[PDB]
Amino acid sequence: TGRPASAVMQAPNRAEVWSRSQRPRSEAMAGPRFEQTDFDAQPRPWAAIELIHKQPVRWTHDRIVACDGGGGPHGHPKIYINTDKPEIATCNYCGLPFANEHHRKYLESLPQTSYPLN
Amino acid sequence: MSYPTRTLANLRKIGLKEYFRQLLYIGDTKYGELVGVDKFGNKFYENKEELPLRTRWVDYAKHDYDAAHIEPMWHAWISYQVDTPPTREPLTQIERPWAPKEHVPNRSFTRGAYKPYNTTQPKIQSWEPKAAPR
Amino acid sequence: YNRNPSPGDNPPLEYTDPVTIPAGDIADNPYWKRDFRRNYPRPSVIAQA
Amino acid sequence: VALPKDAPNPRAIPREPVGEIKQALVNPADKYQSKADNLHKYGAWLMSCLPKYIQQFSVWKDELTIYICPTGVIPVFSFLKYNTNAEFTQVSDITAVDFPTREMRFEIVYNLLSVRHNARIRVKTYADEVTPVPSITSLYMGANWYEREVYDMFGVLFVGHPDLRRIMTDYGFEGHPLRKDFPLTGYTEIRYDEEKKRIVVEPLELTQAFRNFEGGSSAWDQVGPGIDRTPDTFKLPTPKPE
Amino acid sequence: PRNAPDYNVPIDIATSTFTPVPKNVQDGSEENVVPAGLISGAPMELQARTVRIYKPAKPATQSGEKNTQLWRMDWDVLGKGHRWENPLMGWQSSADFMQGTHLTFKTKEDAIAFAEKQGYEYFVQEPNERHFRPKAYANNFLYSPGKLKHIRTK
Amino acid sequence: ATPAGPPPKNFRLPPPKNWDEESESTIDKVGKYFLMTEMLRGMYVLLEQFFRPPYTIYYPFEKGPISPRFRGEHALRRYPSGEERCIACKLCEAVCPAQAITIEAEERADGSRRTTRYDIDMTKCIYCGFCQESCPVDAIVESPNAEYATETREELLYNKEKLLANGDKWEPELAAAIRADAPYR
Amino acid sequence: VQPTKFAVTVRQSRNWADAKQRVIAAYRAWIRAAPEIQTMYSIPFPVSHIRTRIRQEFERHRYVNKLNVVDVLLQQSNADFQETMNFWRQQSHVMAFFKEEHFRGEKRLPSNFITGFLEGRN
Amino acid sequence: ISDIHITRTGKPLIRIQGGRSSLGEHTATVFGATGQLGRYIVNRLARQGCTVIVPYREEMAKRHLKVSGDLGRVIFMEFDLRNTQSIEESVRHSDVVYNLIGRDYPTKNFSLADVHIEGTERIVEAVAKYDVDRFIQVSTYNANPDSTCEFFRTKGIAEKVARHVFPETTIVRPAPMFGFEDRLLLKLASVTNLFTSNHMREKFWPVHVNEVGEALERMLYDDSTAGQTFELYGPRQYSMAQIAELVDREIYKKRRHINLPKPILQPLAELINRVLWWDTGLSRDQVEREFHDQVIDPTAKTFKDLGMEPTDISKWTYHYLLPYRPSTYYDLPPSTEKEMREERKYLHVLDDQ
Amino acid sequence: AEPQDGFQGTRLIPTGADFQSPPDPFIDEGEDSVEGRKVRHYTVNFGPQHPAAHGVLRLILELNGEEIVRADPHVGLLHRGTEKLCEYKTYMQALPYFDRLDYVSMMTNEQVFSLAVEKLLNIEIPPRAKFIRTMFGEITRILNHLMSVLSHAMDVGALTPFLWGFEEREKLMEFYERVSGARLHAAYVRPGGVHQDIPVGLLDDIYQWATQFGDRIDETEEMLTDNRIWINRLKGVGVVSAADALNLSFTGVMLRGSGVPWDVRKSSPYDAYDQVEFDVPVGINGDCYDRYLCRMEEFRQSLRIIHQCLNKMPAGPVRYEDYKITPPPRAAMKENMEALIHHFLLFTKGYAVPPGDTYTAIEAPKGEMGVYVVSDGSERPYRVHIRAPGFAHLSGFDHITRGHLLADAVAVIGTMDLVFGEVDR
Ligand SMILES: NC(=O)C1=CN([C@@H]2O[C@H](COP(=O)(O)OP(=O)(O)OC[C@H]3O[C@@H](n4cnc5c(N)ncnc54)[C@H](OP(=O)(O)O)[C@@H]3O)[C@@H](O)[C@H]2O)C=CC1
Ligand code: SF4
Ligand code: SF4
Ligand SMILES: [Zn+2]
Repeated sequence: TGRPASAVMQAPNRAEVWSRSQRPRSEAMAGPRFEQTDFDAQPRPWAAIELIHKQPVRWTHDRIVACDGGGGPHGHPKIYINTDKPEIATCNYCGLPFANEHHRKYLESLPQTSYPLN
Repeated sequence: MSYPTRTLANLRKIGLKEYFRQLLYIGDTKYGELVGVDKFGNKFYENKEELPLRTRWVDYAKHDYDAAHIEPMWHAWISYQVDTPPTREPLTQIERPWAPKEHVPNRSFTRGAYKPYNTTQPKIQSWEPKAAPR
Repeated sequence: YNRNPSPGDNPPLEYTDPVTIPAGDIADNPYWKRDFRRNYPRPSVIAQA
Repeated sequence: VALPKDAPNPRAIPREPVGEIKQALVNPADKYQSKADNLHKYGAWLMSCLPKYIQQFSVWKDELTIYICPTGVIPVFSFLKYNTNAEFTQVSDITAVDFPTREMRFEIVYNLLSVRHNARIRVKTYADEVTPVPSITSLYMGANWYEREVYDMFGVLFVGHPDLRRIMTDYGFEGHPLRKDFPLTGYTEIRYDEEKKRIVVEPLELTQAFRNFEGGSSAWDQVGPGIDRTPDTFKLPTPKPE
Repeated sequence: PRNAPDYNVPIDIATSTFTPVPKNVQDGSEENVVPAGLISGAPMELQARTVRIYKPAKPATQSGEKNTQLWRMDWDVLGKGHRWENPLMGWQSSADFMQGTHLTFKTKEDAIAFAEKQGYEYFVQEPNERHFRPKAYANNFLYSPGKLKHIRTK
Repeated sequence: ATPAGPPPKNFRLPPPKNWDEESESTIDKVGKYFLMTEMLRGMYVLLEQFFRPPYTIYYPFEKGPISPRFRGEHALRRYPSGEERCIACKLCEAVCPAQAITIEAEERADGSRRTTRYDIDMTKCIYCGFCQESCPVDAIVESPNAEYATETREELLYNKEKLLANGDKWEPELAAAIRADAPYR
Repeated sequence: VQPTKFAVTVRQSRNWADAKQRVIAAYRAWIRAAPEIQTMYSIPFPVSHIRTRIRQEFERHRYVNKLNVVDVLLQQSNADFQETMNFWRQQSHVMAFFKEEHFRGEKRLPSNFITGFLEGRN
Repeated sequence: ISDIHITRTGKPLIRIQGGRSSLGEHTATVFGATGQLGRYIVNRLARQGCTVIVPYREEMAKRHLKVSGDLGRVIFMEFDLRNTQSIEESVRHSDVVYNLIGRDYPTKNFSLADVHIEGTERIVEAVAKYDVDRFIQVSTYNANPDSTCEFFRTKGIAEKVARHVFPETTIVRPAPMFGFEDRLLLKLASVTNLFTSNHMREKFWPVHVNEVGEALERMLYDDSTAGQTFELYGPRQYSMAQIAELVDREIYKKRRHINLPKPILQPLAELINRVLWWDTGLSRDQVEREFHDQVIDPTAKTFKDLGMEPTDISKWTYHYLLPYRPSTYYDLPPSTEKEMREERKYLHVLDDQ
Repeated sequence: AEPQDGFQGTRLIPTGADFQSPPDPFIDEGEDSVEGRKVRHYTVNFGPQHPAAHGVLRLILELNGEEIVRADPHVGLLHRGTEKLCEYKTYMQALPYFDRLDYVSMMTNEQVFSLAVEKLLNIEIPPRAKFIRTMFGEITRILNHLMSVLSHAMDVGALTPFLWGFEEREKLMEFYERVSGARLHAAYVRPGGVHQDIPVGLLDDIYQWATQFGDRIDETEEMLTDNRIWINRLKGVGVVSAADALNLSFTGVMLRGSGVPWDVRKSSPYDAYDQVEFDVPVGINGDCYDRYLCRMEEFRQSLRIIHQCLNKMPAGPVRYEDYKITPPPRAAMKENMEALIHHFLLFTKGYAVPPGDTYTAIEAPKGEMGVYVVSDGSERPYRVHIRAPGFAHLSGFDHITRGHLLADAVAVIGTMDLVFGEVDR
């Protein structure tokens, strides 16, 4: 029921679904109920998965890093992240990337990373 | 309920054209200082010598004025939920590239009305029949 | 004077969440001494016998 | 605005600082032990005065419960109404509780008030699907609607009740909704049908089924057995050593 | 006629397309049993459906045994009408008015007595019990006269 | 009726007074009757109110007061980076007194714990704030908005798209309301 | 009587002879009222069709051999009778009692095994 | 009759039979559902959990249709019969399309040919473009393209157009229908005077509108009704006079018809239709229609084929006209001697009040 | 040996009829003749479609000309199955169900359920919570009496006081919205205390409203108390004697109007009512006029209590300090392991309540409100039964109205403080 890009794109900043059980917008907004409708007027929030991966890697020398979202009481419960593996460590609440400085040369060697590194 | 001295004074401060226009939408003779303008073009005013809860008011940009036309942060200000107008509100300055750029009014009774739908895939998948050849 | 300032402009840092020191101490409050829920009275039942 | 001369800004008065707040730990059950003996004595005296019908009594905090057989409902409530030391002349509430594990599944609960003595009492009897209870409408006019509610929600008959009919459910409603075996959304539902030009009853069909999170109940008991608070005047003596 | 389904039972207003055909409806003449299902107001369907009477097993994910203490009475899910996907929201619709109902009993004779009285068909699942075996910490360190056969790691 | 013990002092009323014993003169008695003095006094009260300021505000040009705690239209919020705050704990779905929330979740493509379905049936919701109280990350909140009456009931079945768009539009209010009341939460 | 029009005080039956009189008395009042019931709720059926339903309702409980259960059924009959003869019921309530006026029919269960199986459990 | 329906084009419909929340699987468009008969087909589909597309012209007119279905089941579409985009936006998702669009009088905007012939032709062409499975076209009794009567004539060509564009068209020929909100029973029972230029001598076999609506539903379920034609009529023939006898027999009022002669009434009927802005029940082609007599085609499927037995109109007059019989105390027949005697057991005035 | 003993009907159970004693006759004070002619009564339905005094009320009256013969209220038009739903909720989840019973007296409704659950929890709530709940209790009593007295006045024709007093309602509804985020259904009083503390400028704003509320009461009394039309509409109407009021289950003003000095706040003190001073208005003639005067004086005693609560408000926590019952502060929940677990469990499982049962009553604005809760030891209540004063009062409508004029029925419907969410639940 949708020709325009608002009716096909999963989000303005991402064409594709980001979970296996996610219904593609093209099939979700199809059928009789979407016939005489403005599609740009429909709610289409930006995909959070694309936005969090623009966040640069917060480098640290310490092995363990605390993350609470940065709002103090306005964030998430404080958790502690281990950066000892040679990879980008990510907060399981807010998705923020963290990496140890010991792994900077190997991470810079990597062809493509999950996070910009800069 | 304006009273003579109030209405006569506001008339002098605003002029008869403005007076009659104000009488065409709000039905009162109000005058105050311009606090600011929102994204949709609504103008917001304050006067602390008015009656309680009448010290803040909006002049709507659109003839068919609707209460949902008010920009979010201004909605808090006019409803006395905050005292700092959005013109001085730091939380209005955080850059959110995902934030809606044009104002979002209520879209009911139009063809932009929100249509709900299932956001998930079917729970069960049937076999795709493959007749084996003889 | 009335609702001035608006409650939405009350400075958040001023208000302090209070803690009573027996219940909220870090030193001398074992939970079992103030566990009045688990010390609930059983009903006292008397039959004809 | 024109302010009142003697009404200054009440927010502008500074408040004295508050420091280390200290609140003692209170067991709220302790304050009732002062009357624990008296409540047992009153229950015991009632049992002695009406031994033919009073099976047991219980005292929890300041609440005295009296447990009776259904046949004694009229004699027991007559005594609680008219006795000079029991002037429970108001029925606060009559209701029922369902216990399917019991043969007499219905527990009938009466709460009484004595304004003269500033006291309350609870009387419990039991009933079944086919075993009625005496109506107390001849002793208390207020009891009339409470018994209709028990009959409506639980299906309990009150013999001697005038005009025992439904009070809460729709006319022609089938079932007693406060039974544990009666399901939450019931059996049927209504709608307006445009062919019949009237409302029609149909089998119940929910667009979203009720989700029962009862299975999230803690796998560990969280309350424990509690504390015994029987007074000494109602505990048996013990043999001395040697 | 020896568990034959009575295709001529009278219906009531709650009889739907998902109601099973009963075998035995109460008439008030059963010996020694109160016919609650005849007077309860409950639909004919509950005398056509089977309940399960069992002690819930301890979850494999926890050691607490609180929910294994009591006897549970539960209705079996039918072939049709228990759940389906609502086309609008994807919610899960039901035609089974007993789906979210369970009863708790102190003993299974109580559960059986209630089920016989209402006229439910029932099936009693007895609880599997643990087989006792004494355990000793010192068995972690028994002397092995022969090849070790297993290397323990505390 | 009276409490046990001796009758309260002076509980018994004195005997009724006859017409003869009334301590009020005939002229006053006749005058009030024929002149309707207390009715005239009540009318005079209305004139006093006739010249007092009215309490009326001119809605929708003016609005009544609301607090940072006000419970209105639901919204889903983000972090400053734009990542969803919601991690599919299901605390709001469990506490909901009306069963208005339905949630489904799996691992996202990046392995993050996120929702795939987040619906709120606004025709089931009792606007109690329990979800907002139960949320450990401030993901579900009630906005101050109350002016969203709809033409059809289907427009009140909010899915995740509708709720995340609401959070994007209302975020500066949502942060201001959280900023003012978080010390008390 | 005294509380409202058709109010019957709840009493137990003394014996089976007492119970039978009440059951016949209850049936007699029901089938007598059938002409009034038709015109009072504008039922689109003849009094013959209504009176048959009365007998079947009494025949579902013909085999009851327990006195306490009879007292329960008698109390239900009086309650239904009062709320019918008083215009407390609405046409929707009485019409729902006639199983023919459901848009899926009156034979709401499968005739035999194979019709229910071919349609999908009825 | 089962959990599986396979449509003309093969779609399997796994259906959960039930009520409002159930899954009927069919998507239907019903043109002209805002009239007398459209409420019985829309109601039957929606309450089985089928999706019904309702194209409408006046918003306030279609408001009652939404109550039939669950949320998301009754869908409204703004439409004009001369807006092709609107017709085929209402049809491209449907597996069955009902055409109930008709009008007994011409209007300033629509001739009988414009609404029937051109109306069907745009709809039927939309049906074939999107390969709708079943296109049920509703028509009239006496539908014949060689008739002088434009009503019957324009119902004739539209049959031929529909069957040409879409050979599997199912044509339904209902006789004048009675029932709730009909124009037979209430028209006789309500208007003080009728201008009938034939002494109410036209005969026909009235059929309940409920049964026509039920029949329309039954054709959806059997694929054997495609390419067929259905004359749908009641058991016994009546005439407008004999039915008026029943009406008068039930409301205790005497019918009065002026009965102006045909050469004078017919031009007047034209004038009234061109100056009054509503259905006056009177027009030129309607005066001509009253001389015609319903002739039933013998080579057309009946209710028999659908497993139905129409009821006679005299069974329904009392039900549908009961709220129109006076019930004032002034109008009861005289008191019996039994009644005269019992009055003397009561005081008939309160003397203390 | 029941109920098989009833299978063949032995030993009928004794009724109240089997205990009717003949009165002592010594001291017991109690042809076509037109006197034998019967009088036919006409039975009129009032409501809910045809306008009534207020609410979902189908009142079926048998009349003799202008006089009431039998009064038969049909209720259940607002029966929503609240008591059954509470068995599928946690104690937290059942609390909002109490806002919607007497839905102009929300905080005292939730107060009675909190006190009953606190009693089975065996916890003593902090002193500040006690004073906040008592303070909001009397604010809610004024809100209720403003609705009750003035809408009762509007029913008998007095339009103006209803307009004046509902601006007072608007001012006090702001206090409800400032503490919670709701005008009506605050869900503010919970077992353990109150949801959150009051904002730091509320007490002074309540105080400012308090300095002007006495004048609002007085101006209401200027239109009604001495008005001869008001007196002639209320005096001698809806009389119930002190003895019958007790036997009919009448509580609150319906009981105190008949001369019985009884207030639950005095007889069984709860929260902070033992720490405050107030008087109990009591009538002597048991009529609508006495009950109107008691309610007007209750306005002044409520304001008198509120002023004492403003000055006696202590510092400290507003929620019982055990995170096994009350939710931890959000900063604690995001900071330490123990608090986060207790937050998770309280919002998914709920707190477990020790097994037992209790009947707990308060002096609600409409009279004695009680709740009977049975706990099975789990996190869901086994049984919640609500004792609504309006249920007992409306059950007495026939007793107080039989033999009286149809033109007085609106007076006694209004003299009972009747909200049908209370009556039907
Ligand atoms: N009723 C009878 O006894 C008989 C009827 N028929 C046929 O039966 C079918 C249904 O009959 P019935 O329901 O009683 O008829 P109605 O007159 O009650 O309804 C006819 C429908 O056609 C629609 N319609 C008419 N003209 C137009 C137009 N120009 N453009 C768009 N829509 C239009 C109307 O919509 P709107 O409401 O907006 O005008 C209405 O929904 C019709 O095809 C009719 O000709 C034939 C023989 C007998
Ligand atoms: S909104 Fe909050 S409470 Fe609900 S699932 Fe998301 S994170 Fe958990
Ligand atoms: S506000 Fe209350 S009812 Fe509404 S979704 Fe949140 S928890 Fe559920
Ligand atoms: Zn983080």
